[PDB]
Amino acid sequence: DSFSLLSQITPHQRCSFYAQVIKTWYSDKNFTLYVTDYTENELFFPMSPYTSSSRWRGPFGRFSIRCILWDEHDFYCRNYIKEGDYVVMKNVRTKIDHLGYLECILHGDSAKRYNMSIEKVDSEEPELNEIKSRKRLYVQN
Repeated sequence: DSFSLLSQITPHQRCSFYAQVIKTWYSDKNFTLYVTDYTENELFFPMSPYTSSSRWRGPFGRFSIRCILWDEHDFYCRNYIKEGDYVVMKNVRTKIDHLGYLECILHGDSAKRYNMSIEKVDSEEPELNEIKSRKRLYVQN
């Protein structure tokens, strides 16, 4: 279970990573997360500081990725994972959206074929120090 930085992930692969949750949104169809580890990926959407919701507390530019959670992942996380929380995602599917941008997918896997998972990581865990350090670099710049 090797972890990657979000700058290293590519479409149509499985990957595992740590990240901070910037935005959550649940609907009747799925649960959506937007996460970042404060590393840039050329295939991420460029978040605009001009038209983005004033609510957006994350970085701008190509620094965050949308994660779509379905079925058991949706039911588990939709009233659990909060904005600002840290997460570790394991063996998540990556793909391209209709517009060409990279996204992560946690799809229904009742047979535990792919050992997908997402879990909350306490903010004190040392595994998050690099995220925190890059956020410091980002904010300071």
